[PDB]
Amino acid sequence: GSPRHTVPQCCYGFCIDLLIKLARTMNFTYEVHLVADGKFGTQERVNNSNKKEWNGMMGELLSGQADMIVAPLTINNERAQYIEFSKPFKYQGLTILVKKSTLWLLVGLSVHVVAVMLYLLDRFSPLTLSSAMWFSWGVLLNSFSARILGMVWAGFAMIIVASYTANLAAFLVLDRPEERITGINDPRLRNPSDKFIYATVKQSSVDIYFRRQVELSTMYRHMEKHNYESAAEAIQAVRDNKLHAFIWDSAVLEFEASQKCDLVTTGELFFRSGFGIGMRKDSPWKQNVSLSILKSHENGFMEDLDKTWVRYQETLTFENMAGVFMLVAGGIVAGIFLIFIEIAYK
Amino acid sequence: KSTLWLLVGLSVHVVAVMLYLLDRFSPLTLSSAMWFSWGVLLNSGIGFSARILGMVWAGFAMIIVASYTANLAAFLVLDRPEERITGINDPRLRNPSDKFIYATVKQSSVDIYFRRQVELSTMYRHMEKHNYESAAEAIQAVRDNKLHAFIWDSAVLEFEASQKCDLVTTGELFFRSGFGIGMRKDSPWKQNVSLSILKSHENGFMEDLDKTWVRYQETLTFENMAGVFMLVAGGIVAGIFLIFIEIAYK
Amino acid sequence: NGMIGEVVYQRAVMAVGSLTINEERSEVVDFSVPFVETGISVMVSASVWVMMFVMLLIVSAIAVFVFEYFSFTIGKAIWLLWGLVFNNSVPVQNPKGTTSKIMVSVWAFFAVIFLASYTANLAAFMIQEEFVDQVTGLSDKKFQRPHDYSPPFRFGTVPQGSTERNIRNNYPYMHQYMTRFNQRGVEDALVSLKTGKLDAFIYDAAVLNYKAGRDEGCKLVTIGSGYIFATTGYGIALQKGSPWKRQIDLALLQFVGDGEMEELETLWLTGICSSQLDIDNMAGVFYMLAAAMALSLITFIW
Amino acid sequence: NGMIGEVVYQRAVMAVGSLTINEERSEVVDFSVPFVETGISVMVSASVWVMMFVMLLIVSAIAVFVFEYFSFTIGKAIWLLWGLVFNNSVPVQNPKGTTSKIMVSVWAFFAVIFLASYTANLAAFMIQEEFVDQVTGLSDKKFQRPHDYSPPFRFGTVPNGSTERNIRNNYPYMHQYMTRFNQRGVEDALVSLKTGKLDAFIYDAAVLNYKAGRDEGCKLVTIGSGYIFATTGYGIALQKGSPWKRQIDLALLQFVGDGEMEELETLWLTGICSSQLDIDNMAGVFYMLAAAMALSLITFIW
Ligand SMILES: *[C@@H]1O[C@H](CO)[C@@H](O)[C@H](O)[C@H]1NC(C)=O
Ligand SMILES: *[C@@H]1O[C@H](CO)[C@@H](O)[C@H](O)[C@H]1NC(C)=O
Ligand SMILES: *[C@@H]1O[C@H](CO)[C@@H](O)[C@H](O)[C@H]1NC(C)=O
Ligand SMILES: *[C@@H]1O[C@H](CO)[C@@H](O)[C@H](O)[C@H]1NC(C)=O
Ligand SMILES: *[C@@H]1O[C@H](CO)[C@@H](O)[C@H](O)[C@H]1NC(C)=O
Repeated sequence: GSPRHTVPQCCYGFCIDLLIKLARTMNFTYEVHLVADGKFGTQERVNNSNKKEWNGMMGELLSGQADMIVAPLTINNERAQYIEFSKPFKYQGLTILVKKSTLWLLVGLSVHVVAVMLYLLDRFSPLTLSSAMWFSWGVLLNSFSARILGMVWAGFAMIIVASYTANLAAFLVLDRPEERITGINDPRLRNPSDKFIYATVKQSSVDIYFRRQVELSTMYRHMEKHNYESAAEAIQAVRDNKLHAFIWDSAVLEFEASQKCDLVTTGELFFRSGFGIGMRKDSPWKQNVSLSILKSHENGFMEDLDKTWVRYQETLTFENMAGVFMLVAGGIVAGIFLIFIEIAYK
Repeated sequence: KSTLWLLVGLSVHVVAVMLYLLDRFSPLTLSSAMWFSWGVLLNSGIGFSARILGMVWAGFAMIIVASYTANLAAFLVLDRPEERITGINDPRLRNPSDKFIYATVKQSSVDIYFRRQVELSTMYRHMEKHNYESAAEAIQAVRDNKLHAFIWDSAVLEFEASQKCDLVTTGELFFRSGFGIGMRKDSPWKQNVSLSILKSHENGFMEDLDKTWVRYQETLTFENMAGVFMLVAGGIVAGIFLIFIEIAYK
Repeated sequence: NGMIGEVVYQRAVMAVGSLTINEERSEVVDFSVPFVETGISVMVSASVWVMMFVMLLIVSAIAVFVFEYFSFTIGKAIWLLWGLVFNNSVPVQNPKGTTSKIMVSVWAFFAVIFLASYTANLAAFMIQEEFVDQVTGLSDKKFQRPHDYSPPFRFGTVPQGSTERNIRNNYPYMHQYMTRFNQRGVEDALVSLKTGKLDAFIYDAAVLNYKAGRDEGCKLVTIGSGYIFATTGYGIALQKGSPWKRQIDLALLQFVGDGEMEELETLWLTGICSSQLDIDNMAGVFYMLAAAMALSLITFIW
Repeated sequence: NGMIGEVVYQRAVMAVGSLTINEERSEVVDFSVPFVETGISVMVSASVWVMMFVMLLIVSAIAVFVFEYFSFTIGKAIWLLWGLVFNNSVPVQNPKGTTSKIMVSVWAFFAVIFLASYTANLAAFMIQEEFVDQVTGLSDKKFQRPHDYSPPFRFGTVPNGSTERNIRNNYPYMHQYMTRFNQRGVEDALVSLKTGKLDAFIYDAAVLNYKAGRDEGCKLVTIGSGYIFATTGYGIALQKGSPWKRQIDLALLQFVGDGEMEELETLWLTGICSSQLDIDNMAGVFYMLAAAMALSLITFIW
């Protein structure tokens, strides 16, 4: 994305203020900079000489270009196998980001038949015609021999509106499409397809964590299709539903849910680990940093930084009666037209 | 395998009298207008701003009765008495209690199967104080609710479920094994009959044996409102007794 | 052919892979103890009325007693009775007796609790969703003539397998009906069940059970749970007179006795798992309106 | 003394058992990496009415217009209309105009579907399981003083513990108030919370989570899951300068990223766990009817 553009800029935030804090703790200076290319770093062969290397922040750390990684690095096994880690300052896991009549008209034709047959039943065996018509108006919605079948139809009308109340409460209350995934334990994602598009950040710790486990191998052959550079591109791709799910940490997705109310996490939570500080080998800057982080944990300064960024956040009945509402608003014109008919007839 | 309604009743007994007083103050009248208020909080039953208060009271009628439709949906529809165990993965049997009476035949295959599995040691502590000798004694004891669970093969339990409705099994199925023929040592009858057993499996003779014994098995709304039904059937005598009191007045 | 020929011609020592067991295979080679329940499988896609009648007679008799007490409350008050059940706002009668007002208040509270309990009844009936299978078993009326029902449908198997041989042991005519309905692949038959190219399919139990577990959307539904089926079991194929038979049998039956086989079944097998339709209630509506016009035709004689 | 006294003074090699991590321990020992998130914890036991009112005025205006076509129900049509919204059917009036009858029938259909949607709204409100937290963090004003609020309550800790040292290094006045409210046993505080001899309790997170996950009835629920809290971890304590640190840490981090740690969490932790009440809505009912009779007493001035 950059032909040649490398500038100084203003950087701030959570780990920046943590860096200012332990810079206040013991006295030292520093040089804050960023990575050349936006990767955490994975153990990967370069395809000349058949040799493993690291890239990203770890590739700049081991090459001497960097000496301390104050950044959200995910502690796992293999990254601890080469360098030393302090105790983690943030504890979280992993989760998934997603984006979160006809027969009545037949009964109306039936009562159009019923009103005619009841008036003919009253006509055969002994303003009255309009009286029985207005009786049919009062019966078909429910706002002596024919009145027996009329009250039978009133029982029909109550049992029909009872079934209508029951299945509307069904359709919008009880049953529900499974919008949730139930986490990593979804059997449909075990053998996925083009309808479940989900992946991870390219060369992140999620890649190694899903490359290790043998019961998650098939998804690893699917999530290698859409590996993304930044998490912002993942938010952008799920934002237009080009994806269908995303695998990322807890507090970052909770902050994005506080940003955007449609970006919603899911129920499950696995891989309980912690963001710590990426450090070098045996160095005199090892015990001091862990003691200072633990001193920041024992007081509420971690909770103060939560108040800065982590804790910091940012029916009505018009759904199926919207068309009914428009029909009620439009029927006033038909009633005025019937007033025109009643004027023009006399 | 009530009180709030009484408070609403005393409330409307206040409401009808004070609304009739307010309608007299804002111009057999008393009993007829009280019966009109009876028709207000109920259906019609009988043939100026105080009526506005009355129609406001009409709204409260719905927020009674729809609420009466609401709470029974919390009382019988969604809730359920926890009478299921859902198989071996219940921590109630993993961490037992004094009333969780589960056992089997003493010195059966279930006992060795739970004695080998050391993670099932805890249930092995229970049944040694609780096991029986025959499964029919276990059926008789669980009919009198002296048992509370019974680890057993599925055929006998599903057959007794077809016998009696209260005998209810569960869903999980562990140690999926086979019932076969116990044989002696090296003998040709280990071979011949085995093919004969397979000769029974290839045709529908096992299906016919299932039809003889295995496959062949053997709303109303009166849960707790039957007392209200008895109240409706019995209040007629007291009502007509009050009508005889009204005769004694007239 | 395949594995059995490699065992008989002894270029294969044993066939540990998944293998059905029937009579002629048990004749030509020797098997192990079973380890999984794998048969075959088929894949497809009163008094209340009496007591309310009694209470209606009670209310009518008390209405007669109201008319004898203290103006058409003789027998037409039932038009008030079964009209105030439903709250239709239709004018019926203005009662002039205190007995009538108290009895109609009791009946109104009874109708309120009856409609509330009927909403609860509709909720409990809506939660109870039907799950039926039209084909009962291998002796189906569909399995004798598909044109006896109005669509003549089709159902297939895998070719040249032990399932076809067991069908030919059961019925050669079933094989004659199935001969024009053969196909090639397992997932080919799966997609044919998806896009309507095939209606039912017959194979072994656990394979179609797992394919129903991985069915995207619980769409294709099995029939039964292993009741009307062949009920055989997978084993381990060994040569006749091989010394490894008893050791493999004891090792397998040791592997059953710790739940490790159940753990492998948990790992590799996952058999998981609303609109306006009241056709039973509408059929009752049509039957009661037919009874209503029949009663009107009875009353037309006067 | 204790675990630290046995580790530092070289009568043991490592501390495998459950133990917190704080500053002076990290001075005297060198901990491993943590493996379970175990901080600290505290255990205890709008637009419908306006537009519907405007449509009500529209219906009343059309009733006035039907009177202009054609008895005294000019302003009394509202007492018909909003009285028949709820369908309790107060006897009001029988309309004469045909367009008025069609309008009343359409509005009655709207009222029937409105009450059906209101029953569905009550069912959807009945779906949700709401939780309450009378104390929402360690920085509560209730914890500042039991005289600040009207019931003087109590809160328990454990003696000679790391939680007491964290309180003494973070909140000395809270340690002064905890000095009044000390006790000894964990199960003693459990029985005091069940019977009611204790109100609050302050300890680590996962221990109280496991005590809540195995109790019958599940009265004791925490406050969140460790969000306004210390948020540290349990690990393994070793001697300063032991060569086992790297190997133990690599073995633990291998045990994390395979689900085997999750399997042990399944093995040793349990993840289990109303009536008719509307008295808030009832108090709203009584207060709105008192406001309505107050409005009637205001209108009585003429
Ligand atoms: C700060 O730096 C000065 C000069 O190097 C040094 O004397 C002092 O000890 C430092 N403060 C601490 C305690 O780190
Ligand atoms: C592998 O080697 C080729 C040689 O042309 C080169 O493209 C690159 O170093 C490697 N592949 C990639 C990442 O394109
Ligand atoms: C913190 O830093 C100083 C720097 O010399 C060093 O002595 C030690 O690592 C830490 N403090 C102590 C324990 O002196
Ligand atoms: C079955 O028993 C008969 C008894 O004569 C014997 O001939 C045969 O060996 C047995 N089965 C076979 C076919 O091996
Ligand atoms: C705490 O330590 C002191 C040391 O003397 C001891 O007396 C006291 O009983 C201890 N309390 C408990 C129960 O931890």
